[PDB]
Amino acid sequence: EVQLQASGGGLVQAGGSLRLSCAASGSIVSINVMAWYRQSPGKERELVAKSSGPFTLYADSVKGRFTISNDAAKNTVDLQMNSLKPEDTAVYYCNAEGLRYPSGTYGPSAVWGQGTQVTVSS
Amino acid sequence: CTVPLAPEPMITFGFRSVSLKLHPKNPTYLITRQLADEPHYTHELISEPAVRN
Amino acid sequence: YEHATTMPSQAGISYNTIVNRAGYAPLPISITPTKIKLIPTVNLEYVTCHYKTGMDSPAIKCCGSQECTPTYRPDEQCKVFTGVYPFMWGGAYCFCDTENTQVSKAYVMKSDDCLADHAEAYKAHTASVQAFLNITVGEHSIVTTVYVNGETPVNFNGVKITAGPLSTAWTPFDRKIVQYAGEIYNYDFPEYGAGQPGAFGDIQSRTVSSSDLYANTNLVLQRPKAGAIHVPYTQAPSGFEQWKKDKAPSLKFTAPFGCEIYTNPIRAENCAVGSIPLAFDIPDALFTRVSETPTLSAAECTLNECVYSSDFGGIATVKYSASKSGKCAVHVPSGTATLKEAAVELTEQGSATIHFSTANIHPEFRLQICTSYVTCKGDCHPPKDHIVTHPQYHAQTF
Amino acid sequence: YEHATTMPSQAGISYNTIVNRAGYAPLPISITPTKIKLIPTVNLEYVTCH
Repeated sequence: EVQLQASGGGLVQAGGSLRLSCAASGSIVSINVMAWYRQSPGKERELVAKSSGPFTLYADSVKGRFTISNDAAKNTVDLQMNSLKPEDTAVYYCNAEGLRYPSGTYGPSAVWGQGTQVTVSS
Repeated sequence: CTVPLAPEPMITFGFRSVSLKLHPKNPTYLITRQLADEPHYTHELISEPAVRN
Repeated sequence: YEHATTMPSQAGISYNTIVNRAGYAPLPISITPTKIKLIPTVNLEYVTCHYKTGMDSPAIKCCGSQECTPTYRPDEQCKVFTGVYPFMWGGAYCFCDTENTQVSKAYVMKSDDCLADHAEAYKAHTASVQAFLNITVGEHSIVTTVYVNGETPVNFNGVKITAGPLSTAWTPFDRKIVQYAGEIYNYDFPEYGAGQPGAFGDIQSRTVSSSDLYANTNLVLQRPKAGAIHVPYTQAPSGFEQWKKDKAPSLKFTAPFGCEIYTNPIRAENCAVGSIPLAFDIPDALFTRVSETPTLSAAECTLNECVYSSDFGGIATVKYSASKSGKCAVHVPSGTATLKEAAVELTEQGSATIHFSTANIHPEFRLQICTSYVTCKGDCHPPKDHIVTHPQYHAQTF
Repeated sequence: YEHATTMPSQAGISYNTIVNRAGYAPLPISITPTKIKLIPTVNLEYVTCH
């Protein structure tokens, strides 16, 4: 079975710059989509970053500060995260969609990792 | 003097019967007897994992 | 134009045929399967490996008492005993005579060698069949991989070939499979959460790096010997090692039909069972008029040599008289004899030599030459070698 | 102790059972299926766009 492993995060002061990494393991050869989602306390799930091959997409509250890079050969995504504000604290999850198993017994479509906690202090 | 201790044998119960699973680290003597007039004593050497009813 | 054909599933041996339009020259087709693989629907369930008895330092308290703190590690066992009189290199650790307490807590953890040595469990069903074909239709030779299910055609030069599903859904694998070191065995391992000591599956892990494992090693703590700080533990030997010493023979040598197994992904191939049907859809632009191909007159057979062996062992000299020099296909409509070549080059007034295979003591077969028919007949001699190193090229008629 | 029961597939309704041994007091059991998922086993073929 395929899984996503999330690494990074920690406690930092505002204005810092971190990197968040999510890696895919299992029986996979190519990945159509890999994306990032954030979940703050007391609220619902929202999207942050959206990477698939060369194209990229950003939300309204994340433009100009966070950059997403994807490596299909390693099946990893690296979210270079900069210009911290107090509202950015949350638990971040990495999602993969449109998995093309290498025949590769067809199985579940989407996956969800445990995620990593990011906390920022004023 | 020192003497080795065998692992605790696995007991499972059934109607008028007991199944013993044994996994010896070394060859060992298993001896069994019946508490009635006729003992039917059984003495056996076991050196491989086994199940005995 | 729709045409139907059948193929006994077997690699190596080629196949020759001609599609005969009532008013145009026959169009030849040649087929050669290279590899016929059969991949199952296999879903991973768990993994196992050698375990290591995790043992902390003993917790000694001297003239007092202690408590058990559960670390909640898998298959953890904790115990406290009294009346211990420990020793050290520099004399006595304590001065008390009794009331001393020592606590032991033991567990199991995955060995460092899990990455390179570990047995995988697998649930198999729903075999899907794939093939590599080398096909030439109207001197258009191609080598291609094709999905031989009931859909997914492959098109080239307008010709659309569809290989239908197999007539038999037999598979060499059983429902539960065990993989290790590139060898495959059909074994009935116990399912997740039901492992037993002294047998396979005592230690249970969802994945290689799950970091959450279930375990029944039946670990039992024992009273340490007096005058020594240590912790004796007893447990059944490794069921993985017991299975390693048992190791019934491999499926690679036990499977019926002689099916060979390779696992880059799990797959089986090159073993003959059943037949694959082929459906041709030919566009109407590939058909050539008769006058543009050679036509013959007064053609006759002669059988020069006969050996009805496994290999081609019948040589036939055909004497003809042609209006033109040009290649044409030669076909035997029946299964009485199978030819070697797909086409033969043809002179104006020469003679042709044809190699074929038959299993008939007294063959009498009608060959189809470029546009006409001839009836070859004769008797044949047995072979000399009792065993050969290749399969049969022909069928066994009743 | 072996026991068998049936629960009609539906969410939002609690379901009650009792295990009745001869020599012990009956044991009640209450089960609520919060969410039942129907996960197809699915594959990808191709993608399209403008």
